[PDB]
Amino acid sequence: EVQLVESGGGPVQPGGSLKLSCAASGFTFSNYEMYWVRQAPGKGLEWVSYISTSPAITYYADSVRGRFTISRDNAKSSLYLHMNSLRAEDTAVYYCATISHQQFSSGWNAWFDPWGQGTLVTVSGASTKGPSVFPLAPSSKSTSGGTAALGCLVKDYFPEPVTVSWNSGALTSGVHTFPAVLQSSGLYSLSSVVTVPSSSLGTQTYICNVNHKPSNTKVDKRVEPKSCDK
Amino acid sequence: TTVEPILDGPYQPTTFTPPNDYWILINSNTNGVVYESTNNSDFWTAVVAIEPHVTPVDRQYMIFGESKQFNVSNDSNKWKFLEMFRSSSQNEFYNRRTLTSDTRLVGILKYGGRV
Amino acid sequence: TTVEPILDGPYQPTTFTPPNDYWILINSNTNGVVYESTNNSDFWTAVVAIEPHVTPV
Amino acid sequence: NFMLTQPHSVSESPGKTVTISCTGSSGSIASNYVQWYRQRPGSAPTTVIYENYQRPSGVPARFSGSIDRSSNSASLTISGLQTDDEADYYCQSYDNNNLWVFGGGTKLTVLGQPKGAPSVTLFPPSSEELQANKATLVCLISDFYPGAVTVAWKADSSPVKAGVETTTPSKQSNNKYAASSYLSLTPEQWKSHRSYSCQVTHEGSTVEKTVAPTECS
Repeated sequence: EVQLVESGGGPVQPGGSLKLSCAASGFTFSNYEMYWVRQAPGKGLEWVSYISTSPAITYYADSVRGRFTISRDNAKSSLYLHMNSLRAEDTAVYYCATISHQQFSSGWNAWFDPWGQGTLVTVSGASTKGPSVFPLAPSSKSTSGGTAALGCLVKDYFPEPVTVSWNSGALTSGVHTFPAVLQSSGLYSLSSVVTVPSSSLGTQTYICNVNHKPSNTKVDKRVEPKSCDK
Repeated sequence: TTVEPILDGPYQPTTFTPPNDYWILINSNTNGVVYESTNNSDFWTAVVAIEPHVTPVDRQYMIFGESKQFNVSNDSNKWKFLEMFRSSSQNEFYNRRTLTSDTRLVGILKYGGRV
Repeated sequence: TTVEPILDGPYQPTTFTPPNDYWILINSNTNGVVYESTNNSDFWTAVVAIEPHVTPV
Repeated sequence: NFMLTQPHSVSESPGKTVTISCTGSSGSIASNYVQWYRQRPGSAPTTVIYENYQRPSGVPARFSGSIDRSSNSASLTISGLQTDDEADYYCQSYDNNNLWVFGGGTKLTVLGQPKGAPSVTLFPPSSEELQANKATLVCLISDFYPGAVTVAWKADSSPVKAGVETTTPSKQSNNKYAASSYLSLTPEQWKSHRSYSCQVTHEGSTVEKTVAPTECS
């Protein structure tokens, strides 16, 4: 069997620095090339670096000029990347590998599936911040079919996770709470919505309970509906 | 004590005249032509292997040096080995059928004056 | 005790990328092209072996 | 170079044959080899096809692939779709110079149940956020099948590049898909334009919702 090992993962300050390592065991790694690719949501994996039998020649990708740097050690049989001070887009899992195309005949499979597991590296720094709860108000424009949708936006909190509830946990049905996504601005945002009968908006009050455990904060906000009817 | 090898060896894609009483088995590495036989007098034959789920298409192949054309097709999930046959230089390409499999192998032999 | 063969054997006409620090010697069987090297990027070289006493063609 | 365009999602009913393509815009896929890459969200991806059709040992015979020379594409055929065909399927090959050329992440989510049109809701700025100096608009998209949808935001005559983020569609407990898109606007940006609209495309048909400025917060 063939084994790729790696290390160097954790939180990363943008404008900061750290080191990433990817060693290989089961193959020669002198007659092979080696690259790096960052994988993330649907932007997709892409080429980063290029080393191939050390001609004193290498290549770099678009978003890695200068602030990446590469090193290939045949002796230790590894790739060593020194990383500093890049944009938050570097939040991703880094992968080291090489596909080998040389015409091995039949009778024995010299073929890899050449992929190390990779290492997770997130760009953050996230001092503690309490959340801001914004209403996503229902209205005549937003209602159809006897159902109305309302919600709360849990924004600008750090670190994970947060727990959002409606009607103190009584109303589970028809709720959609999104996990949470990190924007380019560096803040987290999520939305929680619920579906309810159109008749109750006059009679009933709806309150969202947002809890953010690291800061030990709990906030309950009531959304009253407005008079512009259909 | 010396033991026979389990197989006789993955030999290389050459031309020769294999004597009789011998199966020649071939595994395909690329697409298209796998092998061709002929006496160059009254018998010419070739095969082409095609990947499963290929539409009916006329395709071009560097067969007999001078590149020729013929139709191919395969829908079954197994590989398809279409033979092409000819009994004369002045003749049409009798497209003869066949050998379907997933092993990706083909086999020929000479015996009793018959292939 | 085993001895080396006198030469490393007449291998077969294949395509591959020989690593460095190795002379590849070739003898011709047919006429015309014997081999070609390249990198497909900025280098494409081939040879042709021709029998002696041939006209310019 | 030649980018490798993909169908960013595709599906059928599991249990039968399906095909996914990967087309090079220019150049020729016949120039050199192409290899295919299955991927799970969980741990890490694996390769499925290499050398354009060389099936690897261990992986079943349910997979295969070929090359369409005229249309400049590679393709893969999958027979007997298992429950765990849910994956992503990248394709990639080489360029005029050996670095690589890649394809987009082809999200393969295969399932069956009856069709359902999406519910789209557009929310205007809340009073508190406006006081907060945040114009942010929200477009909620729910109860749609198949699992792929596209969202676009519009400023009537102006193109809007900035401030759009869209989540990958997610399965809820109900086994229907949900997603949300938010547009982070400033109060000045809100006041400056006549209206803003959210456009949702599902199964090749587009639905739209529009919001305009109002007196109250």
